Amino acid sequence: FHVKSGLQIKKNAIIDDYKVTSQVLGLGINGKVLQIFNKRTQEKFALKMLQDCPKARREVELHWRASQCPHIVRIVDVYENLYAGRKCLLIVMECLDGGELFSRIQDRGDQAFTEREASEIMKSIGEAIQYLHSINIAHRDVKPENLLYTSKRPNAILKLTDFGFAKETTSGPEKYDKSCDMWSLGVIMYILLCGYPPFYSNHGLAISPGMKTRIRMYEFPNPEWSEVSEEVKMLIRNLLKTEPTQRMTITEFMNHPWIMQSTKVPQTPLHTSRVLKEDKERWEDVKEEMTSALATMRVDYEQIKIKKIEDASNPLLLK
Ligand SMILES: [Hg+2]
Ligand SMILES: [Hg+2]
Ligand SMILES: [Hg+2]
Ligand SMILES: [Hg+2]
Ligand SMILES: [Hg+2]
Ligand SMILES: [Hg+2]
Repeated sequence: FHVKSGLQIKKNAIIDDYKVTSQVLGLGINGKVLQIFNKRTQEKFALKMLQDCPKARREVELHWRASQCPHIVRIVDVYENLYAGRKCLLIVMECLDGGELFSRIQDRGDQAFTEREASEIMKSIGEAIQYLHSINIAHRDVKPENLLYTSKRPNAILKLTDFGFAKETTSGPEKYDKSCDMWSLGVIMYILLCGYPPFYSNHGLAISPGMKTRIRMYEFPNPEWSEVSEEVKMLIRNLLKTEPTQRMTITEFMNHPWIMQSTKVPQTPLHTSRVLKEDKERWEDVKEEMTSALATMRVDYEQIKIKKIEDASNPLLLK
C-alpha cells in the first residue's frame, strides 16, 4: 500500500492554532464535541476533549490510523496540553453538520424512507466496518449517535465517529470483538427497515438484547404491515445477530445481493419515518437501550495491580 506519516501529538498550546473560546472549552469536559475554527484559514472544525492517558491515547491512535476511509470522520490534529491542572488530549476533527442519520430520516415531510435507501445506507456503514475490520480494528460502538451526515444538502456522506471503545482485533478476540459490530449492523438494518428495534419478545422470559448475546431469549414485525421486508432481507438481519461461532463476516455481508447489488433493490416505501416521528421519546428510549446493550456485550481486558507497602520488621524503630 502507501506508507503514511505517523501520528504526532503536537505539544504546544492548542489556542495559538485554533480559536478555542477558552470559555466554550468548559462545556467540553465530559467529552461533548465542541466547535473551534482554525486561525490562519478560519476553517470549520470540531473538538472532542478527553482525559489524556493510555486508553484514551490508544483509541485516538486507532481512530487516527483509520482517518483514511472516506467513511470515517477525519481527525486533523491531536494536541497534548495542560488544561486547568490536568493533562488534556485535545482531538480536532473535521466537522459533520449534515445531521445524525436517523435524525435525518425521522424528519421528512413525507419523502418516505425506501428500502433501497435502507440498502444504500447499509453499504455505507458496512463500508466503514469492512475498512476497520481489515486493519484489525473493532469499533464496538456502532450506533445512531455515531453515524453522521457531512453537509446538510444533497450528496451528503455518512461517516462514523466516536472511537472510545474501539479495540485491536488481533491476537475469542478475533471473532468476539468483531461481532459487536455485526450485531450493531443487524440492529441498525432492522430499525432502518421497520422503524422498531429487534428488541421485542413474545416467547418466554423477556431477556434483554444485551443479555440475549450471553444467551437465553428476536422477532419480526407482522408479516403484513411493514414487514414487506423480503425473506432474503429477513435471513441476513438474522445471520447478523446469532452470536455463537457461526457469526457473519463483514465480507459475507458485503458479498450479499441486497448489500452489493443494492441501489437495484426495490424502492418499497417504508414506515421508518413515521414511527420515529410519531414517538420521539420511544426513539430516545430505543437509543438508550442499544447503548446499554453494547455496554453489556463488550468484554475488555485489564492488568492485575496489587498494593505494596513496607514490611514492619520492628514497629519500634526510627521509621
Ligand atoms: Hg483514562
Ligand atoms: Hg475505506
Ligand atoms: Hg480534558
Ligand atoms: Hg462540528
Ligand atoms: Hg459510513
Ligand atoms: Hg460482541
